[PDB]
Amino acid sequence: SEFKKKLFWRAVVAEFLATTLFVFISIGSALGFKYPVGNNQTAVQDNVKVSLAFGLSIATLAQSVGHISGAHLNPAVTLGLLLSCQISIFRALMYIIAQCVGAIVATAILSGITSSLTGNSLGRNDLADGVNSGQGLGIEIIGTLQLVLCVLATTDRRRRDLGGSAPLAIGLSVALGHLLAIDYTGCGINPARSFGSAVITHNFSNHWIFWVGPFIGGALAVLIYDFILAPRS
Amino acid sequence: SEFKKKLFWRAVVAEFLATTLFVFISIGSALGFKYPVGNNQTAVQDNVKVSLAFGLSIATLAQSVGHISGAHLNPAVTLGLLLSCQISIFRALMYIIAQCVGAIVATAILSGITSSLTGNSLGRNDLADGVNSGQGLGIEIIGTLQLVLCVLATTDRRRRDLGGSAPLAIGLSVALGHLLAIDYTGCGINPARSFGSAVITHNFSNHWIFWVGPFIGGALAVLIYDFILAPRS
Amino acid sequence: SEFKKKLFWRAVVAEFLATTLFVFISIGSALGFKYPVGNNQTAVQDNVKVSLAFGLSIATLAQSVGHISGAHLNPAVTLGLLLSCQISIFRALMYIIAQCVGAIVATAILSGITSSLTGNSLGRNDLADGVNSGQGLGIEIIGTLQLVLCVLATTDRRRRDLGGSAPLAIGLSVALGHLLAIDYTGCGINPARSFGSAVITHNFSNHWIFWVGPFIGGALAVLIYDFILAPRS
Amino acid sequence: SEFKKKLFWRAVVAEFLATTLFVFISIGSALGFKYPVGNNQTAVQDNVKVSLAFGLSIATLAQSVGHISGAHLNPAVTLGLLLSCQISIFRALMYIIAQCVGAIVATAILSGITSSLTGNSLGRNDLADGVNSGQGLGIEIIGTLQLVLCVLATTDRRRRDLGGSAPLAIGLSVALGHLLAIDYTGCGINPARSFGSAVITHNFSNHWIFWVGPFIGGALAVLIYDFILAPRS
Repeated sequence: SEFKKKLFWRAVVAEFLATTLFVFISIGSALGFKYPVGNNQTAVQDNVKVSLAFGLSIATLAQSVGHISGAHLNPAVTLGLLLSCQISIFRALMYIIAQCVGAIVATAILSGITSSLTGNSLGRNDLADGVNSGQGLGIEIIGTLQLVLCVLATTDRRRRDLGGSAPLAIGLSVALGHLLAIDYTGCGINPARSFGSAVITHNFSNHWIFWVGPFIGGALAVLIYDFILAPRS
Repeated sequence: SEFKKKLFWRAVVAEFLATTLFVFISIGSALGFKYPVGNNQTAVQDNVKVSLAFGLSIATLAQSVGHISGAHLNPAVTLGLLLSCQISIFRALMYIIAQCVGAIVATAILSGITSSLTGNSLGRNDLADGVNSGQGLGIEIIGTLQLVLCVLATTDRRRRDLGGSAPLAIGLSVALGHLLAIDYTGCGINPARSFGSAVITHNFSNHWIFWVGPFIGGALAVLIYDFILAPRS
Repeated sequence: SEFKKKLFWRAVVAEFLATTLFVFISIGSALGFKYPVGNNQTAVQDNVKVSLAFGLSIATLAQSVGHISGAHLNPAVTLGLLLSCQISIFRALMYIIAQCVGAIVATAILSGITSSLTGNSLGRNDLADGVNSGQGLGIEIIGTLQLVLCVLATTDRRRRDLGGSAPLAIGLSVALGHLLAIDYTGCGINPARSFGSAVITHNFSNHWIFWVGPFIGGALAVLIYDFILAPRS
Repeated sequence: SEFKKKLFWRAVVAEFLATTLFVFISIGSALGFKYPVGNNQTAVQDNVKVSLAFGLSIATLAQSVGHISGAHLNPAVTLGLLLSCQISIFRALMYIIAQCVGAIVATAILSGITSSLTGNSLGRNDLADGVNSGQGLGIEIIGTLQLVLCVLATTDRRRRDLGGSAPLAIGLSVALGHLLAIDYTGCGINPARSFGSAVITHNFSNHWIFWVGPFIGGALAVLIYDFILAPRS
């Protein structure tokens, strides 16, 4: 085909342009505690605020480019479908890689508008005071797992029983991760979102855990659904 | 049948694997007040945070294994359908019993990642300072009742007027219980969730009320709908 | 008909039983600031908490008894459809009157479980420090108006363009009133909910405004939709 | 046509009457921090409260007059469809202009009921302490962009894959803007809402940015979707 070949590229575009808006609006809104409405006197973050803002941002982009890429926006999600043999071997590489770019470009646009922040966070997920060093995977490896469990089930197509909005579904499962790992890291349930969070801002401390699991956990879900709960005939 | 007999087991599996994710992510996210983002200096919980996180967690698992078990995840729910003669006499026993295991296994995975908590709660619903001792059923016996009222109505099948997401429906009715008994217990609207909350952590103080009602209240709802509001021809 | 005549009563029942659960769970959860989780040292209410809890409670009951009554639960709503000539002249009286009973019975069940409250509110909407005396209608007469605007539009039936959950729609429009008049009264967007709030608890100070508008405002909406925006051919 | 010509006017009416309710209820509920529930001793605003209240208010009005105008309610939205050649060249002028009136009339009704406010805000979006002067467009020009990205995608009609509520979709994308620019301005993602916010209250300081972008950003989205992601055959 000399058309489908070109319909592939438009998806990888609809993957970059979507993730940048996702990162920008979400990670940007996360920096609302240090940024007041009165003076310099610092505030305290709302767990719910950054849960919905990140969650709803997915359900918004999901309804916006689903029909074009599959609105993965997350390399953990991308790995889920790849292991379920849904997507193409190379499509996984084209989405993941261009997805990381979106997080770099948004951080780059935000870097100009921020500045006023007392510590200059510019989007960062850090193993908080008390949270297990390295073992912070203990949450995430069975944390990000719920989202790829949703994504895989919300797409059965064998299934005649679905209803409502599929994005609002999956996007609410993004507010689940954000409602969970809020006090833990600053919630980094998306490897590309966490990677492009500190690459030009610079701080690669514990970044290897915000990549490896996800990934394994999201792939564990494939076995839970595609091999245990809803395996193909 | 030598297939349906095996399709029963997969449901009891889809009941365990679902409840553990439910308990883990929810009960784990509940321990966000004592766990800060700055130092050791304690914070104050958000009622809304743990309402959605518990609620949305059901609507997430509900869209994820509904088609397999009926995504009960709650022994109060299980008793509702059993009294409506929907489920099997023994299916109730297989779901309830394996459901309690999920809450034990999640607590077990969480027990390693927690530790830093100043009081070491590890998921607990306690009759708070002011809340009626034993008479704390007064809320719950007409509290958990709303959820089994939703579940029974959202499944009529006689009904041609339903729309939207059935999980988001029922899952929002889980955020109703959590938006109600938040200051009261720490919201224990699910007997299996409350049981497996303290069995290895150890504290069986008032645990008999987080079992008996539910149950009766959820069964009262059967009479409200299946005998008063929408009884069968 | 010697069946439809009996199907009328079941609606008036499905109106009482629904409003009591509505009042109980909602008004009960509203008393979460004075009731702590630590000691006696008082807390500060969350505007969002009581908005969703009241809102979602409607969308829950709405999906639960819609098919039976029309899940009015509000005399402001009841007046909207009556003026649109949807419901019966006497059905309005049977719903409104039995609806007020629900609010009395729930307050009665709550009265036993409360007690610990420092001021003993037991569900009350008071013209707060700063809020216009009597002129507090200024909000509500164009406040409750949005909900009857939703209810009337979400029921066109001439309309082929509707989607999603009709309750979640209307129930979210109940969280709109609650997200608006939260600092104002303690949000009393339902005349029966506000009436049965203080009848045995006793405090009829400004209760005439939590009856007259609603009512007029809800009826103004009929003219906005059924005579201005979507009038019948 | 001597009927369609009259069906145009009813839309411009359904645009004014909708925006006034939108502005009133939303902008009115925004003034909930300065207005307490105890005495004069000031409170601190909830980011989430004003996000949903503004967002849900759109999804409420959207389900209420969609079928009549297209429930634009926002001149940024109006410009999106106009550039996509959806609406009429003059319909854009009739909606935008009458939309600004709604924001003036609501402020006028609110002006009587407010008064008690310590600073007398009456709906205002100000470049907060730290937020970039003039460069505050840096957020908004790629901020309001998400909403017109939703609106354009939620209306493809070429698209067979949509589900759930289209308002709740778009209305949640209004809570995205409000969850983002909350600490920044006081969120002014709608040019007409921000214009009619200070015209009789008087304060036109930085009002030119709460008009120009939006606009350009919303039109950039047209190029993102109608020329890059989902362009017409």
